Amino acid sequence: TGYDLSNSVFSPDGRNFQVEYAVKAVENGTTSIGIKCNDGVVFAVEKLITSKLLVPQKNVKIQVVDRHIGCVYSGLIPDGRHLVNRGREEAASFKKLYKTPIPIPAFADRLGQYVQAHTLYNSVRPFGVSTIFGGVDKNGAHLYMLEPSGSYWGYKGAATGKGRQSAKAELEKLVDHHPEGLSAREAVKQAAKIIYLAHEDNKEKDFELEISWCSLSETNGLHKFVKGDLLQEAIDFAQKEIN
Amino acid sequence: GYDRHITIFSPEGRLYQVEYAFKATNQTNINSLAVRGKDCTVVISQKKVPDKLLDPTTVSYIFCISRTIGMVVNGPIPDARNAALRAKAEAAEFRYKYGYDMPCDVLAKRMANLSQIYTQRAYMRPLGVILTFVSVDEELGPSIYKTDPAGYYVGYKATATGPKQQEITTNLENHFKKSKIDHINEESWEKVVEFAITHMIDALGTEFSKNDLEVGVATKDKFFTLSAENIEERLVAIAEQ
Amino acid sequence: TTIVGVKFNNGVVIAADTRSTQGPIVADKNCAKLHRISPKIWCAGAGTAADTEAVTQLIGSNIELHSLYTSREPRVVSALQMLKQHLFKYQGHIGAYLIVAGVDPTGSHLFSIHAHGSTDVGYYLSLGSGSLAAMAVLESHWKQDLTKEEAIKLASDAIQAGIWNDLGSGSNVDVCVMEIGKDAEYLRNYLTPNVREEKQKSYKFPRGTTAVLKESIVNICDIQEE
Amino acid sequence: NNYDGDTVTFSPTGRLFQVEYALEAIKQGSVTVGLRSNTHAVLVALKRNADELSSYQKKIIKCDEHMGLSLAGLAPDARVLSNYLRQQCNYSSLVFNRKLAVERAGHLLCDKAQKNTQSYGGRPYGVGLLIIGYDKSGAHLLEFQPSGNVTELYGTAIGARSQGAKTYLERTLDTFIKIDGNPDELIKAGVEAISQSLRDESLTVDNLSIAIVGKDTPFTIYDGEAVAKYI
Amino acid sequence: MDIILGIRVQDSVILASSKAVTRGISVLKDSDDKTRQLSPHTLMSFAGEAGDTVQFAEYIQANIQLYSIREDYELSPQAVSSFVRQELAKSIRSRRPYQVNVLIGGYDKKKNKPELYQIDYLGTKVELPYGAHGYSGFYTFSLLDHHYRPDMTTEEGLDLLKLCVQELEKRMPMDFKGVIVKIVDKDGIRQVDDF
Amino acid sequence: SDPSSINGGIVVAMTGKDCVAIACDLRLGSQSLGVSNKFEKIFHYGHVFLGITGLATDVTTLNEMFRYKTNLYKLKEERAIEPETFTQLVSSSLYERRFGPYFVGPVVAGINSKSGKPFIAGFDLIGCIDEAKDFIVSGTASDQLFGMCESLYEPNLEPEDLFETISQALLNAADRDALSGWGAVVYIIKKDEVVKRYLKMRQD
Amino acid sequence: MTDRYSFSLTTFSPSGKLGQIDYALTAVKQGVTSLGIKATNGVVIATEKKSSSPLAMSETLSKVSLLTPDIGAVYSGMGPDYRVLVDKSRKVAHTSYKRIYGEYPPTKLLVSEVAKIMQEATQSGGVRPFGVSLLIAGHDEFNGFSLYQVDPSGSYFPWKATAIGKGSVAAKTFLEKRWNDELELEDAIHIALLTLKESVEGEFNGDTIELAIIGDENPDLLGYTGIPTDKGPRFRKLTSQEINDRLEAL
Amino acid sequence: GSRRYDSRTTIFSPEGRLYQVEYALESISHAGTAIGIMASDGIVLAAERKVTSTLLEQDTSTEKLYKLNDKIAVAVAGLTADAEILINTARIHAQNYLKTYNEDIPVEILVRRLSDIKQGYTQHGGLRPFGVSFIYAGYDDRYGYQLYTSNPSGNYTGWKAISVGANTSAAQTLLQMDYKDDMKVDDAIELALKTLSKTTDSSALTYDRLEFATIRKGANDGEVYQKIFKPQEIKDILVKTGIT
Amino acid sequence: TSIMAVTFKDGVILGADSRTTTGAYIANRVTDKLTRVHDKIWCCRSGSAADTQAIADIVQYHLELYTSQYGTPSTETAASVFKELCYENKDNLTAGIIVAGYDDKNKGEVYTIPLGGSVHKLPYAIAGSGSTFIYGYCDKNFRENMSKEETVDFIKHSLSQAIKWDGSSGGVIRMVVLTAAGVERLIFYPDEYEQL
Repeated sequence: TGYDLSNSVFSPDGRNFQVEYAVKAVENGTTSIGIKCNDGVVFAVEKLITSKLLVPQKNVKIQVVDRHIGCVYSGLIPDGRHLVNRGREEAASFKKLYKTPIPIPAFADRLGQYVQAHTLYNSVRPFGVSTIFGGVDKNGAHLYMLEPSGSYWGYKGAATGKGRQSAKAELEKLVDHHPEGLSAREAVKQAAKIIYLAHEDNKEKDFELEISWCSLSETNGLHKFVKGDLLQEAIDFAQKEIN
Repeated sequence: GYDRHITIFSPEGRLYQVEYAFKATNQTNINSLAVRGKDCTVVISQKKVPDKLLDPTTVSYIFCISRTIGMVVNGPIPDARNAALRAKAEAAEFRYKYGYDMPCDVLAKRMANLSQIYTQRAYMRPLGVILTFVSVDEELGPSIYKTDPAGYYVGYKATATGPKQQEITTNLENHFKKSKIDHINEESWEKVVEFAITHMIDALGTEFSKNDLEVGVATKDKFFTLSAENIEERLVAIAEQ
Repeated sequence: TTIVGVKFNNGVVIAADTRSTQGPIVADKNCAKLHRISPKIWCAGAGTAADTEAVTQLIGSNIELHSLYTSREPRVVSALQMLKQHLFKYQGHIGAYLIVAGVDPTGSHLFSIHAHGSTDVGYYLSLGSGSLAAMAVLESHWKQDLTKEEAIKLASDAIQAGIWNDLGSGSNVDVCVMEIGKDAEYLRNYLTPNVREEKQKSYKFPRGTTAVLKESIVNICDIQEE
Repeated sequence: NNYDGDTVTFSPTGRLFQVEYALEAIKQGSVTVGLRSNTHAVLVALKRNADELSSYQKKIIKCDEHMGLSLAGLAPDARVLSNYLRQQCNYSSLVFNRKLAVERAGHLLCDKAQKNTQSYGGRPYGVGLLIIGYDKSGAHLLEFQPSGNVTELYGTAIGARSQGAKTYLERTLDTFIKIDGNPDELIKAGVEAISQSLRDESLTVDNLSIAIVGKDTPFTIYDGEAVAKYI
Repeated sequence: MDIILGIRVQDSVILASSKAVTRGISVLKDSDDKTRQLSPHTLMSFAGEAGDTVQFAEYIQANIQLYSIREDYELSPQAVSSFVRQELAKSIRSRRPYQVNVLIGGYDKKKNKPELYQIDYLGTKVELPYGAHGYSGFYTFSLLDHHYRPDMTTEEGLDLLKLCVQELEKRMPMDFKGVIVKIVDKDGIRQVDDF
Repeated sequence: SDPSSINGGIVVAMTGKDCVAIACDLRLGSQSLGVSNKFEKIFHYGHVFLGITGLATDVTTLNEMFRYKTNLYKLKEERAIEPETFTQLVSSSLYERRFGPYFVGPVVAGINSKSGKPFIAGFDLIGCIDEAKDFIVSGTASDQLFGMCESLYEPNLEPEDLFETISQALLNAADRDALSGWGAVVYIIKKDEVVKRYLKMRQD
Repeated sequence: MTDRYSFSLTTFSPSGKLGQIDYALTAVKQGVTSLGIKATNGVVIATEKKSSSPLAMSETLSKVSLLTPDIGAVYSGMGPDYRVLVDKSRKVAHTSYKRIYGEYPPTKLLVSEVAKIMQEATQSGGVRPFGVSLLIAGHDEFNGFSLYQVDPSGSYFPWKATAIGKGSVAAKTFLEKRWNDELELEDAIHIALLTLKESVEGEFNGDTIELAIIGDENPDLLGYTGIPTDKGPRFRKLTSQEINDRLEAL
Repeated sequence: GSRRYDSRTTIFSPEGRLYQVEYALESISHAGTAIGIMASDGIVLAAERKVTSTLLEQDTSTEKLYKLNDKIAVAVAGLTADAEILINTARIHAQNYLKTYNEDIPVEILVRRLSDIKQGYTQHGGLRPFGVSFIYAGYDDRYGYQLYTSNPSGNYTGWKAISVGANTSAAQTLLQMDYKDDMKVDDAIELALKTLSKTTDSSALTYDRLEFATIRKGANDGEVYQKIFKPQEIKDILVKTGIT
Repeated sequence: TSIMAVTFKDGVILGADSRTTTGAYIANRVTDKLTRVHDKIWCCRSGSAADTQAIADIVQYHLELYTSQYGTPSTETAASVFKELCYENKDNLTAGIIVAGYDDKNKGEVYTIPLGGSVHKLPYAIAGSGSTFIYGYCDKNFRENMSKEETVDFIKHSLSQAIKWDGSSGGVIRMVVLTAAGVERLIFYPDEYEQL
């Protein structure tokens, strides 16, 4: 071959080998999921504890964009933190030019075009993350997942990272049992349970759970971190299911 | 031999990087059709949601480029999003410089020239998509213009794109040697949606649910896509007959 | 300077006077003001003579290009919209005042366009220095459903009123009739109002009146073999 | 290999050799160890010198009146990232009249390292930093990696044979974090912590470098004869 | 302002320029030459705005001399005039103009003919049998019309030139404190020591 | 100051029967003081004649400007440029500097070779084409020539009669003007040859 | 980013050939045949419109183009590379020669500007030479009718008649026998149809052959009749109906 | 990124030679021969056309002899497309010199500028140099008649007669044999064709395969007359010398 | 120029004159002032005709783009575009624009942008050189939630006065009705309102 040495060189198969290697950098990262609630969205992330030296609950790997979009990524934390940082400028210049918070289906295209640009030219690396973002706007809830191709779609539920084979199946159970809609309070309990089960591949090192959610009825359309009594009530539901 | 890694004339005269781009397109196993009516253009396209988690409505391949040029794309979906964003910008820019609505001809010829620039410069890969613009022009009536990753474009009485195109192509050839016109005659545009679907069922050998099609109709004054109920209405009217 | 445009049922006619002046001196007694953007879009210019001649050519080029690139008759609304953009980018220093009339598939049109960029649609516009004398004549006899004949007679009458009542106007009347689906008819020097009467007594000098010092021959050729 | 030419290339498994090589450059450098409680933060640093006549190289950079870092590895690259933090600490103090929070300084470095390994014709930075500082929300200690990752820790080491001191600090975690109000004892816990990594080169009074910043203490550096108290 | 006179006799050009320089209400210095030798057979005198003169004289003198080194061929005095006219024409459209008037006196060794040129600050070149700028052309042009002949020798022209300055001494309302005279001819460039 | 009356001058051009004539005065002033009488306003490229009046320095710049463009033209197409074309070229070159114009008023005269039709054209500062079948005038006394020429002119003069008319037109207007005089030059252009005559006129 | 595509892709090879340009000419020999004949009172240029499917309409597609009102073109080789050249040429006739002289360029001058676009495509950095050869017919008043061929190296020559494409060898030898200097416009057209019938295997009728002349003047396309100083196009493209008429009179 | 595809054309080879320069010369020995013979009162330029057919238009043609201004012509050997860019900056530079001094540019200066432009293309920029060699045949008042050649190196030198293109060894051997310094334009005409009959690849030399040009002091006044012979005058000069 | 826009129960109605004066002479006496900048978001121009037309072109271009990427613009949005050009270039362009628009969610809405560049949501608005003369008449007579038949008569009375007192207005009055049903143009000749 040799069609892999550099980026954006087609092979005879059509594959773009550099982008295919990028998907392997995502599969190495930690696990994250998103549930599309009946009226909002819930985000959950597995933050591996590498040492006892790490301070607890100060390395939060869930980032907010504007004041109604939660982003959480797996893969290489730097690549993502630069994708998010750039997303914040696109959203702030939308609210500057039309004076209305940016719709979530629009914010999805602007991030895609910026990723996608990094497989046209042959002198910048593809991005090594998969991002699961969304939130609430005038239409309601949206959940998106973004790959290093530039391919994104809507999802009832999404999952990426090492433990994604486990979680796609578990998510699917919760969409067959509730066509009515898994309600926002119920989904914080279920999120923690899914992360605790998908953590059985990584059961070498202890981990820390962090949930956040954006919900129309609960926080009035803002983005907040589930915390205190409500995060503790979920962690207890999750320990009860695995034992 | 660096001629299979950038676009320079091979020792043979070919552009291997471009010949490769065509085989990258046909890979989604989506089969697209576009036939002309008397006063409309119908395009029907297969939709294939793979897993029950993906939301059905957000998956799509028909884009609304302006108010009268819809564009159905065949290829990988990031390149389509790239080709779509750029086409929308030109249909706006046109109306701003010249004060009328970009005819279909003109848009298809603009993308063609934009495609060429990428096979001439050494620092961009060609796009991996086949674009099919459909409209009811103001001057020339119903139109279809299909464009390629070489730069080539040409007019069409009816077209089909995808892996299994050979079945549909030869089915359309048979119908226009029978009727001896260039366009499906039937007057209303619902009869032409019926006609499109019936030739898809025959060609591919398989019937359709309402979740497997996404349909787009161009009449003068608007381009629109049909909802899952308006598709269900056509499907039941074909089963009656 | 006086320019009228009169629409009518089947097309549009645009008529002008032929007198061009530079100050209180009459520079030219025939220089036509009717220019040709493209074969069915005519226009005429008042104001600075070098702005209307140059800015019709800078739009002529771009509209002929655009015409081959779409493969289409180039619409009137195209030139109107492209002229407007050029004149606004110079903040109205370019003192060009045009009546742009013409036909295309969509139908007849007729616009006026002011130095800054404001445009007007109308059924009969006049522009120029003696444009006021013309405007009156129109407001009197214009009705709907003018035939091709009446409109020409109307338009040329308005230009006449400018000639008898304005100083800057003079000389001859030019017309140009554009109908729908036919070639524009340019009627150069449609009406002679006044001819120069013959000189009372011819003036012509004998030869050898002029006093001369030298004579030489100027070379205007490539030197040749000997 | 083949893929280690540029940093534009992912390898066939996903790794970025040019970024793992830059990591190597920190294992050549000298050990330095950083720990902190709730009241004060401390850097103990092994200064390295060349032959006898050489003087020791400064491993501790003062960034502001409330923030500084130590380097381990390429001394030219440290002076390029500390120059960039200096401008940021002024840019905050002039425009918002606001002592720059340590949590933010970390995320700015994160973003600057990322743009520098994506560009064709850049080079990864080959240096590690322990950034200590005292702001409105208390004391912090950051570890900066050339990958980009900024991690907040109670203690950590980086350099050669760091593993000895990294272990020592996770056993003693409960004791040196409760040393609140006594700057003198937190320095003594850190001197011990660096003696696990030392194999040869006993401490000297010209060999050791200590920085301490805290609630009641602007950022100060002890060199030379000022570290006779802590050996 | 300041007087510059140029008279072209049968075999030389004579250039005569005033000593005096008036900065402030004082006459500051009154010996300062107002002329730069361009090349061994072309002399250029100049007068005009303060300080602009020196800058626009050394500038020209640098390009002419970069051209003599490059080809080893002294540019004709016909050329050198059209090169000074080229610069002055560019300066009038620039942000700030150069108000400098020049008389270029030169002996063309190609045809064994002397030539005098006048370029004023707008940038108009004209070949002249004698010229001036400022208000000097107002007192002398009417005296040179009467006495000048084309067949005069250098000894005769200097006696005409002694008369021209004596005309300026009576009617001018400004000190200039006599002139320095320089002759350009086939033998080179010499300075007439006396008045 | 008037950017045109610093130097003055007048140019007049006439058609006849298969011939043209272009003529002018030779003065060059700096307002009151007269400087030179050798200054010519009329230049020729190929067989086309161009008179240029106005600010003296832009006469010299615009003569060396047009000699440049036509030399390049003559090397590509391999024939002198025709008068009909050359008139578009003058116009486009001027308008190119619309803002801060060259202060001039060029006049073209020549005979088009292919057809034999004599041809004259006029201009103003910015650059509009004055097309005439009679005579073109230009300069500071352009008011006086317009009235002078119109009385004398008879369409169709033979080359040696045309030479009398355009003399009386130019001589009278110069001695009724305070910026013209000191001789005059008159070119008579016919297809075969060009004949240049210097005039003896008054030195007041 | 630091795009480093400044170095040209074409380099001189150790054998004294310009590698990329040689290959370009292979792809020009694979294009479809086209030919032009220059007569006493016109030129004709013609080609076969290859219709890739029966669904396709090669009416909307064109292989003959208007450049000015008196200069047509036809081509051999890559479709795209042709279309973008015709648009540079239409533009550069206007911006750089029509505004600033008031006249459409003479034929041999436009070709010089088109030969300058080829040159820049093979000299400058990061580009590959064009994959086409043009024939450029045209008329201007001082040189008469003229026909020109342009290459993808940049060189142009004036031809009395010529062919390029697949059957160029068999076409050029059939033109030398049938050509002479007396040819009128009518006879040269009939020699053009015979020569194309050799090299075309498939359909050969008016719907599939494109044929266009630079010939006598037209005052019917003028479009603004009533002005003697204009004369209107000299280029006129023969329609589908006209072409079947010269096949009855074969 | 694009580090791989660089040809790095401009670096020396281990021997001290520029590769791209050595090749361009080899390329130039394929172009048709051009010959210049300078005599006391003029210059001859004769070049052998390349490409010929009974179907090629020849009369209007011009492929190797270009005029620069009034008193200077060149002959091209090499890529005719490449050269056409170097001929256009020569003209521009000439008239720009006439615009600034009011003199016809000296032959030495118009040569020195086209060599700097050639040199500057091997110095930097990574572009392949032009494949052209010129015979500058020109006349000024300073030195009279001059000949110059330049090569894709840039280096240029003056000659009393010189050849570029094919068989420069064979053509230069004949020219040294027959040249003399009292020559006149009509003897040199005869020698230039006599060299081209012997080096020709043709089976026979013929008028339709020649481009011929003289620059003679001859012609009225002192002015110099440049004359690119018509195709018809060459048939006459070719019977006059009796080669046909 | 004398324009106004008035919300009511079923949507919004815009009213305008049609005289355009340059000095004392009337240049064009039938000038459409009510211009479409999307399918249900109209606007009215007043001030320097050259300057408003420029701002309306660039708005009509921004919004056509915005519809093909993000879906239907609200009326709020179209207001903020107008605002952004007026305020960045306030040094030269002298534009006073009322933007009236109708959604199906929020029925009628009116924004006014005076010469500075300052959006203001109002239940009616007035602008132009003849507005001053009807400030009193409008304030007493306005009532929220009029009937479509009652509003038309309330705008017809106002502008009848704004024509009678100001010399810079006159001619035919146009009205554009924005409702759920669509767009309906109305016209009132001078003999239908001067008799009143």
